[PDB]
Formats: sequence, structure tokens, C-alpha cells
Amino acid sequence: MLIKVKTLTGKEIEIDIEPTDKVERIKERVEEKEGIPPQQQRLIYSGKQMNDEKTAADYKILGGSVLHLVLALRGG
Amino acid sequence: LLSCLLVRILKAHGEKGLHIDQLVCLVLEAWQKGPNPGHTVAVACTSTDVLSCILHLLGQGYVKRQILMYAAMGPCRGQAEAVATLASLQLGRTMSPQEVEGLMKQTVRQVQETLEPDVAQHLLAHSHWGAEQLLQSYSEDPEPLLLAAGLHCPVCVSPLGCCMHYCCKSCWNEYLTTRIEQNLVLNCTCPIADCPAQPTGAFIRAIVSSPEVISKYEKALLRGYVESCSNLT
Ligand SMILES: [Zn+2]
Ligand SMILES: [Zn+2]
Repeated sequence: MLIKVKTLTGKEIEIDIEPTDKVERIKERVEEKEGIPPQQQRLIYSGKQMNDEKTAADYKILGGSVLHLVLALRGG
Repeated sequence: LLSCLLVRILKAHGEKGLHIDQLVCLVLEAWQKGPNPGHTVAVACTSTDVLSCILHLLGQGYVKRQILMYAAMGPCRGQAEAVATLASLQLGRTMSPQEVEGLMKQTVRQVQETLEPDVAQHLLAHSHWGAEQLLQSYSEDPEPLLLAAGLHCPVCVSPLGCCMHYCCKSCWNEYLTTRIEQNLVLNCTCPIADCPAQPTGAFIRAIVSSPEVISKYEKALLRGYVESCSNLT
């Protein structure tokens, strides 16, 4: 199942996921094409920060639904 | 990418820190070995790149000072094949007020969509046009982040029929005219005591909608956005 992640500037990235994938796995797939350690990345969905431990199915994420990426350099 | 590497490198040294050219040497060595342990991310950096990125970081207040040291309310920045662009190393340009208003409006609109426009502008002002770290705290917790902005007629003793203060428009217009005219519309709130209310300017526009008042409010927002951007002058 293929979803999207949008950075702050507007650049879009397209990533295929599975229902058992962890938020850490999604961060890894993002840094595959971004090379940014997960300590600095943050994922936002419906105004709520993605919990790293949780699974992609926990937030009931569907295909195409954009999980907005945001940077956090200070933390980490 | 250069900035994230820099912030990690400077986070590693605590209060021991490093010299400016020492930090330059470390980042240059890292990029020479490359952040790639990839090809989507990784061009050759120069000392100009290091100085530019550390200028941005200094503007973000993350570095303090010949000595250079790591740090822990402040200002923010506007923040506005592949080898073809990469070879073009260079990158300040001059903006016009119309363009400034356009970019500010677009930014506030996009951040509002990320999370109503009036509350968005109010909160952005509350952080002095700060980074989305305010939104990050919001996602961490709403209550204090909201509290940052705090989000007969009594004033007009002449009686008339009918933030928890539904007062007549006459005294509201008087207060708004006093604040805007005195150029003190910064941090507008309900004059009734213990009523710190983040003012939706549209509601304030309902309080008074004079064509000169519109010019005053537009000029005030322009000045406020300009004064809180770390790069503008
Ligand atoms: Zn009144
Ligand atoms: Zn009040």
C-alpha cells in the first residue's frame, strides 16, 4: 500500500508500506532518500505527532494519505 | 543535509565546543567521507557553505560565542540533472513589500492547513513568527502552547439592550482605535481584567472596519513580520 510524505517546502516522497510496518520503519524508508537520522525527523498526522513505537495500522493510515514530515534538529 | 550534520556535530561536544575553523575542519572531513555510509542525498562543499550554514544556525540562536559553543524564546527565519544545480554553487536578493506580504500569507496559509487561518496567524505572532517548533509543542501538548497567546454597558455607562464579554461595539471600537492609532496593537487583548484573549483580527475587523484602519493593520502586520525574521532588514 502506497502513501505519501510531504516536507515543509512541498517536496513529496512516495513510499510503499505494509500494515505491520512501524513508524521507525517508515522513518528509515524516508531517510533512504533523505539521509536524515530518525532522531531529527518527526511525522505528523491529523495534528497529532506519530508515536515512534506504534504501527502504521494503529493510526488507520490509508494509501495516498499524506503523513507530513517535519524537521527537529535540536532534539537528538 | 549540511545543517543537520552540523547540528549533530555541535551537539556531540557539550560545553567543550570547538573553534570556528575546528568545526569547519570536522564538517569538511565528514562531507569528504560523505554522509553516505545515499545517492539520492549524495557535491563538494566549501568554506562558504560552512559559514552560511553556521550563519543560519546562529540566527536560530543555536550557537553562542572567537569561541564557538553549543546552546540550549527567540527569532526565526522566513526559509524561502541534479549535478546541473549542484555545480551552480552560489545562491542575497532583495524583496518588495508586495512579495513579502505574498510569501507571509502563503506560509501562514500552509501552516494553518497543516493544523482556521485567524488562530494560525495569532499563534504565529505569539511565537514571534517562530519555527514550527511551536506546532511541535502543540502536538506534544495543547494547553501551555495555547496559553502562550492565552487562547448598562460597563465600559459605555450609557445603557443599551443586549472572551466571555459580549460588550457593545462602541467601546470595542474605542479600544481598537486607541490601540491601532497609538501603534500599540501588538498583543491586543480584552481590556476587562483577567481576559487575556488572542484576538482574531477578523473579529477585530468586525469591531472596526475603517479603510484607514485597514491600512494601519496591514502596515502593523508587515512591520511585525519584518522585525521577527532573523534574515530581514
Ligand atoms: Zn460599550
Ligand atoms: Zn475579557
